[PDB]
Amino acid sequence: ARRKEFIMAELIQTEKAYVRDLRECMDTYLWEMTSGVEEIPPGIVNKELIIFGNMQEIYEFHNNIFLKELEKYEQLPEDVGHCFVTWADKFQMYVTYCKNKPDSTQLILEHAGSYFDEIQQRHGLANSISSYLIKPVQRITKYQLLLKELLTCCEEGKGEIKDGLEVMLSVPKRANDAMHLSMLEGFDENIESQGELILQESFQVWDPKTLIRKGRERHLFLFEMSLVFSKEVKDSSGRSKYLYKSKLFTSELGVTEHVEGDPCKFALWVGRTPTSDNKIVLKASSIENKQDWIKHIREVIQERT
Repeated sequence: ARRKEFIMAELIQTEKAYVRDLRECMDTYLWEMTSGVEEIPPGIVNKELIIFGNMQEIYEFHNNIFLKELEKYEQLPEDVGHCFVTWADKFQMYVTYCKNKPDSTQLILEHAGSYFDEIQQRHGLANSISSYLIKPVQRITKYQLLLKELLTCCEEGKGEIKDGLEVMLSVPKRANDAMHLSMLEGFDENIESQGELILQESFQVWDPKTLIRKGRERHLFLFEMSLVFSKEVKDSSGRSKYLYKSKLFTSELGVTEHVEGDPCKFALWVGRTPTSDNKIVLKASSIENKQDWIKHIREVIQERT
């Protein structure tokens, strides 16, 4: 219980430091951009929303809700996992922040010049803007680290510690999934209408529709309402994009786990009956990847039927 106390105390102390840091970042760098009288390099003029992402939304969540929620567990460390599960929906704002991070970094690197560095020097600030902008990303990692530490000294399956850790691990994962989704080209359909993106991954796929039947690489996006097939292609400089190919409705999906001759293969079909004209065979990169997809596909099929 001594190690648990050190962890809980650090969780709360660093939460206070985090809230203070976001506040200072907005009161200095952000304020200067929105109310300052300094020359803003045209490349970043009034583009604060891109530079700072939704930092204000994140600050309000921790300052109005999360620190207070964590403090309720100041003397109940083994049960703090519940906080993360309970407020999981709020943590979706971190997916938004992390998704935007690459753009912010680039807008600064190519159009900011020494604008922020000069603000730092003139105001005698300890933290550079880059040091502040990475804090929300680092905060999710810190939560993962603290929850993992609690797992080493808590009863298996209690206090939602593992469930809370999973919420924290899913955040960077969903941000990465969204980055790949942003590479999909040619899907002329509302993305929001597909429901939430659950998984995205590359597979070797055998299609009954191609002129020549063979395993071809395809990058799949499993949404709550549909499974989208796309093909990764690269341009001259090696930049990848995914060309939209087709889409199956999850409510109509059927899955076959075992395919003779390759433990990494599984099959999908649509409608009541599988036929040589509708059966798709997929080869995953590993048995673990195959099992994860089978699990999630079975889940969307169950939800939609």
